[PDB]
Amino acid sequence: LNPESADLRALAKHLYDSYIKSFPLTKAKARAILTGKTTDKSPFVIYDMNSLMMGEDKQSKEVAIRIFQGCQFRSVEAVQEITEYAKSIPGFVNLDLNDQVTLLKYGVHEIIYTMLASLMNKDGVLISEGQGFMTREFLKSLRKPFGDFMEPKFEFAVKFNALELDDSDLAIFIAVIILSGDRPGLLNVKPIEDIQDNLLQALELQLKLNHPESSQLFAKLLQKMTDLRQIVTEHVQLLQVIKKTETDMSLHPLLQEIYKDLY
Amino acid sequence: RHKILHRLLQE
Ligand SMILES: COc1ccc(Oc2cc(N(C)CCOc3ccc(C[C@@H]4SC(=O)NC4=O)cc3)ncn2)cc1
Repeated sequence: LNPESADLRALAKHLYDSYIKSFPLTKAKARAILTGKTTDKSPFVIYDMNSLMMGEDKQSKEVAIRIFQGCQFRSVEAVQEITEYAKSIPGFVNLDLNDQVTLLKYGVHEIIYTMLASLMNKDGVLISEGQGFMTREFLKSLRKPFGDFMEPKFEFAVKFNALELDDSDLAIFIAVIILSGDRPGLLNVKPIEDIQDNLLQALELQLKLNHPESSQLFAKLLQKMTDLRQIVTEHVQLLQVIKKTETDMSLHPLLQEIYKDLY
Repeated sequence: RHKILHRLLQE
């Protein structure tokens, strides 16, 4: 380790410490729960309408709407965690405030789906800070148009989880996503790109130290960033459909804000 | 626009 490398390690450690502060349920905690290598009670499993209702002891809309709205509420909380984490990224708060807003607006769902993968396996997803586990088959079964809204996320997650990143890798990756110079409408790209270049150097060093076995993990990881955007644009289209067919539904105001003029 | 996001950022 030389001096520029050492600056890269300090950045990596700084981001990891903020990540743990900001995000209550880490991938490490999530993994223990899912394998059962944990000292906690195993989570309550929701595989049908009845288990969902019995689990609600651990409004009265139709179940598909309850579930979709539960997903919204989790994003609302995630946006808050991600915003706090973003503020800890060196140089982020010194950017033009409109640009900070634009980066968050475009970055949050990409981060949400990245981190949701930490909570997933091929059979289901942890919910409510790991107190629950909701089965993938149950989610597929919801009535249209809610029946397939999770499948692109599960599919992304099985591929992404094959990379076996840990929380220290993810902390940096998430920051790289937030500092994307190509977001529509940015006012001053150069200072964002300068920060992203350091973050990317830090990610690459991190991947080489923590995964010396896995050659070109860095390159594989960067290609996932393009897959994430597609998850998001497809999701926007499903929401357009949902808004048209269910006037029962109302979108949380934070989410309206984020989604407005997004793609 | 992005009133909540400003607020969360400026918080
Ligand atoms: C009271 O009993 C219950 C009621 C409901 C319930 O459903 C769930 C499901 C759930 N997941 C499936 C895990 C979280 O998946 C998510 C999926 C999509 C998003 C993106 C959201 S969606 C949108 O359009 N824009 C968004 O930003 C966020 C999270 N998480 C929490 N509750 C379980 C129990």
